[PDB]
Amino acid sequence: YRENVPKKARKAVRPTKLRASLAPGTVCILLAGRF
RNA sequence: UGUUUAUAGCCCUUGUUGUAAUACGUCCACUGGGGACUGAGGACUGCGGCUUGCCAAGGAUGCUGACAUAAUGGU
Repeated sequence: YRENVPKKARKAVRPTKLRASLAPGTVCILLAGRF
């Protein structure tokens, strides 16, 4: 009807900062899921 | 029992190593994580930052899932 246009959001996507101990080539236990 | 570093050492003062360290107090417009609750508003204006644009700068978005033959919300 009136078509309220949403306001401009100032949320930009930035790369996730993974844990320092999760380097590739690490042996990691799986906590959830089927495995 | 009595004495004065000797076959243990201790206390006091000064020098030195010294601009010693540390604790405590205070400050950082220094910094790295963990947790919880909230997302009001609804074109654009504004104040700013980085450089027409971009931005954490006048209030949340994005990416996915699963599930509807149930979960949620009730009564």
